[PDB]
Amino acid sequence: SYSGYSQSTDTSGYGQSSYSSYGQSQNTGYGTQSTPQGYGSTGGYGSSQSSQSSYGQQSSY
Amino acid sequence: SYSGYSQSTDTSGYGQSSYSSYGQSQNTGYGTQSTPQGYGSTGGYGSSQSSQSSYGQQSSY
Amino acid sequence: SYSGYSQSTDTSGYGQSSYSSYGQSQNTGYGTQSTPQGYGSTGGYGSSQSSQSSYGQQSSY
Amino acid sequence: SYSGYSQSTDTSGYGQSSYSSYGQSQNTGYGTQSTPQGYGSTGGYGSSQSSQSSYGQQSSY
Amino acid sequence: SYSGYSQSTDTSGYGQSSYSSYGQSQNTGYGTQSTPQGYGSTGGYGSSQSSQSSYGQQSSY
Amino acid sequence: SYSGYSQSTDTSGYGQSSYSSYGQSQNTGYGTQSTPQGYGSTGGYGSSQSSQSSYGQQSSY
Amino acid sequence: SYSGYSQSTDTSGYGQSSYSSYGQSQNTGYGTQSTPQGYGSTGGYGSSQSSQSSYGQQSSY
Amino acid sequence: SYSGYSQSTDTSGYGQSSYSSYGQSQNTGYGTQSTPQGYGSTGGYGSSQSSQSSYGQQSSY
Amino acid sequence: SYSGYSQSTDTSGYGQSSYSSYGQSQNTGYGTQSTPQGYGSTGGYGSSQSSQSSYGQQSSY
Repeated sequence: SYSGYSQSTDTSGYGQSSYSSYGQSQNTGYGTQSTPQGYGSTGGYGSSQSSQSSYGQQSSY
Repeated sequence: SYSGYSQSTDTSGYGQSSYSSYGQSQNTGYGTQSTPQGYGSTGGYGSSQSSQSSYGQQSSY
Repeated sequence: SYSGYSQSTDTSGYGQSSYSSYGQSQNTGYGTQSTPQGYGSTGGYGSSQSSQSSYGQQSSY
Repeated sequence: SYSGYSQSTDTSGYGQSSYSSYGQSQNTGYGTQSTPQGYGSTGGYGSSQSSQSSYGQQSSY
Repeated sequence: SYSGYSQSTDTSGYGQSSYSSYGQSQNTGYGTQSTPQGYGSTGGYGSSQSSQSSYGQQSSY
Repeated sequence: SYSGYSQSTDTSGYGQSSYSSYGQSQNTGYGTQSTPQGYGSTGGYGSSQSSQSSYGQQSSY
Repeated sequence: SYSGYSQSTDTSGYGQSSYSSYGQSQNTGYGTQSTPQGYGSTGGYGSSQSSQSSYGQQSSY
Repeated sequence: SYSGYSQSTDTSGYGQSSYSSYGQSQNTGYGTQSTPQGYGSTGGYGSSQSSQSSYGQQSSY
Repeated sequence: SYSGYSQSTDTSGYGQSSYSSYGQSQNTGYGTQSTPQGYGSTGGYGSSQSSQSSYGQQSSY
């Protein structure tokens, strides 16, 4: 809570990734994937009191 | 809560990613994926008290 | 909580990965994978009191 | 909690991996794999009191 | 809790691995594997009191 | 808890492995393997009081 | 707990192995193997009081 | 607990092995093997009081 | 507990073995073998009070 530097929180979506490809190459993201549901990536330091759920996630067929 | 630097929170959508491709190359994002539902990426540090849910997410067919 | 440096938390989505490929090469992300559901990647240091669940995750067929 | 450096926590998604491939080569991510469900990668140092579960994860058929 | 350096915790997803391949070579990630469920990779030093379970993980058929 | 250096804990996913291959060579990850379930890789030094289980893990058929 | 150096704990996934192969060679990971279930690789020095179990692990058929 | 150097504990996954192969050669990991279940590789010096079991491990058929 | 140097404990997975092969040669890991179950490789010096068992380990058919 006190003195925070380089604070970066990310559940999905290339949190911290660069130079995926260079020159001739096929750059394709994740593709098929289901991210959280409800409190995806709990950020905002201080207090996180919640409740959620998910049952039926599908990506690409 | 006190002294915050480089504070960046992102659940999905390339949180911190650059130089995905260079020159000849096919740059394709994630493609098929379902992000949170309700409190996606809890930011705004201070307090996060909520409740949600989701059951029936589909991406591309 | 006091004095924080290089603080980076990421459950999925290439937390900290660079130079995946260079020049001629096929850069393909994860592909088929299901990330958390509810409190995916618990960040925001301070307190995390929640409850969730998920039973029915599918990626690519 | 006091004096933190090089603090990086990641359950999946190449936590800390670079130079996966160079020049002619096929760069393919994990492929088929199911990440946590509920409290995937418990970060945000301070306190983590939760409960979750998951029974029915599938990746690629 | 006091004085922390080079603190990096990762359950799966190449925790700390670089130079997987160089030049002509086939770079393939794990492939088929199921990561934790519930409290995957317990990070955020301070206290981790939770409970979870999972019975039905499948990767690639 | 006091004075910590080179602290890196990883259950699976090449904890600390580099230079897997060089030049002409087939770089293939683990392949078929099931990681923990519940409290995979107990990190965050301080206290870890939990309970979990898993019976039905399969990787590649 | 006091004065810690070169502290690295890893149950599976090449804890500390480099230069697996060089030049012409087939680099293949473990292949078929099931890692712990519940408290895989008990890290986070301080206290580890838990209970778990697993009966039904399979890797590759 | 006091003054710790070169502290590295690993149950499986090449704890401390390098230069597995050089030049023309077939580098194959363990292959078929089942790692612990429950408290695989008890690390985090300080105290480890738990209980677990496993009866039904199979690797490759 | 006091003054520890070159402390490395590993039950399986080439604890401390290097230069397995050089140049033309077939580098094959253990192959078929079942590692502990429950408290595999009791590390974390300080105290280890647990109980476990396993009856039904198979590697490769």
